[PDB]
Amino acid sequence: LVVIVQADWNAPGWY
Repeated sequence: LVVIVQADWNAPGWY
């Protein structure tokens, strides 16, 4: 949901 670290559910980052 953030932008750093791989990519979360909706955003291009976990952190």
